[PDB]
Formats: sequence, structure tokens, C-alpha cells
Amino acid sequence: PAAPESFDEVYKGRRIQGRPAGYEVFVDGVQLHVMRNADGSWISVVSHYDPVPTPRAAARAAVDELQGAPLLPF
Amino acid sequence: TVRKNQATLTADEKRRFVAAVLELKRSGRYDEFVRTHNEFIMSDTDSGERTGHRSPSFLPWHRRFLLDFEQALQSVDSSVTLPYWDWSADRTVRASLWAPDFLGGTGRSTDGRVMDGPFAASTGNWPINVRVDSRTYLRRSLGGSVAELPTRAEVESVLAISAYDLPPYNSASEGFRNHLEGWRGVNLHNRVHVWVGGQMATGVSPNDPVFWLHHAYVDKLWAEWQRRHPDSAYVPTGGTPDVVDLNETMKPWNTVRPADLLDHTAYYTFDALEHH
Ligand SMILES: [O-][O-]
Ligand SMILES: [Cu+2]
Ligand SMILES: [Cu+2]
Ligand SMILES: [Cu+2]
Ligand SMILES: [Cu+2]
Repeated sequence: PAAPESFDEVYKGRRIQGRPAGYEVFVDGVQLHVMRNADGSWISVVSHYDPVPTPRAAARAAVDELQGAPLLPF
Repeated sequence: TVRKNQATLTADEKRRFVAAVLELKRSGRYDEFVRTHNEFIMSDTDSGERTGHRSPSFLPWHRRFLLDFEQALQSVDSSVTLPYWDWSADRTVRASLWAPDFLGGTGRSTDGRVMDGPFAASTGNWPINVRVDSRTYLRRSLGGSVAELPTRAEVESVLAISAYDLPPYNSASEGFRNHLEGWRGVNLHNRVHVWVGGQMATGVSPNDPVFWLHHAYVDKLWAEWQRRHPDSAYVPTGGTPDVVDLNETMKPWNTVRPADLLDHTAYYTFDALEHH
């Protein structure tokens, strides 16, 4: 049950960050709601029906979804 | 009240449904349904309190949420009822559902923007206000993020499951509810959200009017499951932390229990529903 490792990268032009808190993700400094499923997969509020294996994968899915759009604070 | 397959609506019934939905939007009532759904999907967790999603109450909760929305539509036009979208049958972008006289089509590829139908941003009649990002226009990418809607044979495999739900009563469960929801197995409800794309793939998925027609067909599949399994009923039946038991009330209403929602015929019937 320990949390995933933190991460920080530029993905498709945007900075994505993740850190244990139970886990927080940011896209260009704006927090992105993410959640962990029982089986260890992740989703985000902009991909909430679509499990992906890791919080970085959920952050990257959000950047894909956003097509350049600023995230609004949650 | 009869809920009909969208594919069977007359031109006048499509006109009246669209107008009732647009009036709920204009008056500000529609956006509060979007807001309620997003609040629950953000709060429902597998290891904590869970009511609208990823839990046995997924089905009675959406049944009651859809009843709230249908009653709001009927306050504008009493002849309107919620239609349902059988995505196992109407599975391509050529479906009449997606015609400009009903819901409009897929979004253009540059930015996902829906360009036709009554809910296109250009009409001025469908601002996206309850949102997670700067974009204020309806978006869709039908078939963009997943290649196929569920097939009838897949649906039948799930309908054959006899247990309603099973411990631990969350996204890891075996049983009918979680296979219909889609977190395990060949994936019915979650995959349809992914297939539509745009706001339908997000926590603010009621921003797309197709939300209602999707969940009205999920709700019909629960009624079909009950006819296939008269010896099975909602579980759990008491004393379960974090989960809505059969006789416990559900948020946000607080005054209704899963037990009050098991028999849909108290509220509506379907155009056709298989017998046992
Ligand atoms: O549940 O959307
Ligand atoms: Cu949902
Ligand atoms: Cu969430
Ligand atoms: Cu849903
Ligand atoms: Cu029998």
C-alpha cells in the first residue's frame, strides 16, 4: 500500500508533476483530481471511466484530453 | 410513463425532448445535475464512502438521479420521457441518435467541437459551465479512444451473472453490478463513456445530453437482469460500512433507499421488456 513515486516531466509541452500527499497531480501547476482504484490503476476527473496503470499515465491522459486547454482548479 | 428506445421516437417526440432539455439548461437547472454527478464521482472511493459509483448503489442511485431529471423535463413538457440508447444495436456514428435533429454528431478532429445538432456551441444554446478546464463547448470523439461499443453477446454474458454484487462491493468486485458498471470484465457502462469521448468521458459527463440516454439503457439492463434472475436481489442487506445497504438511505436525497427503487414499474415501464 505505499504510494507511487513522485514524478516531474514535460509531456506534450506541459509540465506534469505527481507526488504522494493519497496522491496529488498537477498540470502546469494546477491540481488535477486523480483517484486510485482497488486494483492499483488510476483515473483522473478528465478520464474518470478509463483506468490506466499509474498516476503519470493519468496525468499524460489528461494532457492528451486537454488539447492545450488550461486546467481549471478543482 | 413509458421509456422508449431513442431509435423509435417520432420527429415530434425528438423535437419535444430537445426543447425540454434546452429549457432546463436555459433556466440553470440542468447545470446543477452536472454538478451533483461530478461531486459524487469525485467523492466515491473504493476504500471509503461510496454511493453513486463503484458500489452496489450505482444502479439505484442512477435510477433515482434519472427520475429527478425526467421529472424536471416533465415540469417543462409533461409528455416528455427519457429515451434509452441501446448501444449494442445502434453502434456506429451513422445511428439516427447522432443526427442533427436529435443529439448532433461527433466533434471535429482539431478540438473535438460538436458542430451540428441542437447542442452545438454555435447555436448559443449549450454553454459548458460546469467544467474542469477552459473549454466551454460540447465535445465528442465517437469511437476515438476505444474502438468498439459493447456487442449484444457481451451484454448477454453480463446479464447471465446471477449475483447482484459481491464483497468488497467496489471496483474490484465480481458480480453483475461491477461487470455492468465495467470496472471488471468485458466492460459495458464505462466503455460507452470512453467511446463517446468529450465531456462524456469526464466527471462532468452529464454535460452531454447522451448521458441520460446511456444511463436509461444501463437502467433497462438492470430491469432485464431482474427478469433473468427473480431469485437474486440487491445486496448487501445490512451492516456494511461505507456502502449503502438495501434499507439504508442514499445521499443526496436522504429520504429514499435502494429498496424503494428496485421495482421500476412504480415509476415507469419500457416500450418492451423481456419476461423471465
Ligand atoms: O456514471 O456516469
Ligand atoms: Cu458517472
Ligand atoms: Cu475521482
Ligand atoms: Cu455513468
Ligand atoms: Cu424461473
